[PDB]
This record gives sequence, C-alpha cells and structure tokens, in this order.
Amino acid sequence: MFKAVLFDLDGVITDTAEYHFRAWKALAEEIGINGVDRQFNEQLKGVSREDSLQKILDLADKKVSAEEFKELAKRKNDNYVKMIQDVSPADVYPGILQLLKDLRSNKIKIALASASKNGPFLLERMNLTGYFDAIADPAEVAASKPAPDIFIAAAHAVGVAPSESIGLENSQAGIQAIKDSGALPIGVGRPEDLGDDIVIVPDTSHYTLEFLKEVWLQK
Ligand SMILES: O=P(O)(O)O[C@@H]1O[C@H](CO)[C@@H](O)[C@H](O)[C@H]1O
Ligand code: NA
Repeated sequence: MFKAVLFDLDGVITDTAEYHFRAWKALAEEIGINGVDRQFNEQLKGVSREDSLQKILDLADKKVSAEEFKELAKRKNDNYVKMIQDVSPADVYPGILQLLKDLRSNKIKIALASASKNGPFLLERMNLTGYFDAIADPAEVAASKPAPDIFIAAAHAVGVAPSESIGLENSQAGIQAIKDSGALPIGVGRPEDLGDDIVIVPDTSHYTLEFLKEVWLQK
C-alpha cells in the first residue's frame, strides 16, 4: 500500500489557479503583452513566480532591466495576495476535506509539494494546516518544477520514499515532476491539457481513498 499522498495546492485543493491566471494576464497587458490567454496559461501552472514572469517576457522576446523584473514580479504578487484575502473553508474543492480525514484515519502521511510561496497562508485561510504532516519549502530546493526536487523533499519530510507515494496535480510541469520523482501521478483536469498516458479524473470529487488504493493496486 502507499504510505504518503503529496498534494499540489493551486487547482487541486482550491481554485487559486484562476486567480494566478487573472493576475498574470493583467500584468502582461500593462506592459503591452497580449498573448496570456487560457491556453498559454497552461505553461504558467505549477512553475515558480520567476519562471512564470520569464515565460511571459519571452512571448514577445521582450527585454526589461533586472530592476524592472523585480518590480513586475512584486506588482503581480501584491495583486494576487489582495485577491486571496477572503478565501475561506467554503472554497475547499469537493472531496478534498473528506480525503484528508480518511488518509489521517488510515495513518497515511500528508504533505504539500507546491512551488507557491503563498501555500502556508492559503492552508491557514482554509483551516487545513492541522491535516498536513509537512509543507515542503519551495525556496529550499535547488531546482523548481518541472524538476522532481519538491516532490522528493515532500516525501522525505514525512519519512517515506517517493516510490511509496502518490502525487496529485492539475499542471503539466507538476505531472512531469511527479514522473521524475518515482511517485505515482494522478491528475485532475482535461486529458487535452495533461495527457492520455497517466490516470486523470475530471474533478476532485473523484479523489477518494478507495479510488487511490485501486490505482495503486493496478499500477
Ligand atoms: O507567486 P507564488 O504564489 O510564489 O508562485 C505561483 O506558483 C503557482 C503554482 O506553481 C504558479 O502557477 C504562479 O504562476 C506563481 O506566481
Ligand atoms: Na484560518
């Protein structure tokens, strides 16, 4: 049986990927870059703040100073942080609270493997901190998603091998990170976005302990 579940946050625990998209699109349009639509935004899911900004600046082969890069990342983060102040337990996605309670009852470890520095604040907003055995700090890894380091760190933080873990993701970069860690990925979203080669569910209500156990058995 698996011994840990390694959760991404945005698009898995709650709909904060929507707010990252809206904030990055507003920033891009302020500097004259119009290509951040929903399709392009699939490349901005899962990756660090700095890698997200650089992908946007690439779109128009745009060159800003080092000082302006720092200011733009800060502007977008300050906006996003204002948008999430009213997030509450009512915003936890269907099935997720029940899954956390069932994993804990069965002595299965729970860890966060998010590249977002806003992860701890959001788990507090949703009254979920007490369910998590560890939060992997994204600033402590040498290489961010799609590198596997953050999933390896999350498993190690709860005393379990990546090969004895499941990872839950809504991002292209994060599915690749799980694959290269040795853990088993289960995605949530559209196969048109995330691929036809791994197990994908259409919404989070499908993330039951009973479904996870069957996927493990059949891997
Ligand atoms: O700005 P933080 O909240 O630190 O990082 C965020 O991380 C998200 C999840 O990978 C990503 O989709 C965002 O573009 C990025 O700004
Ligand atoms: Na709270």
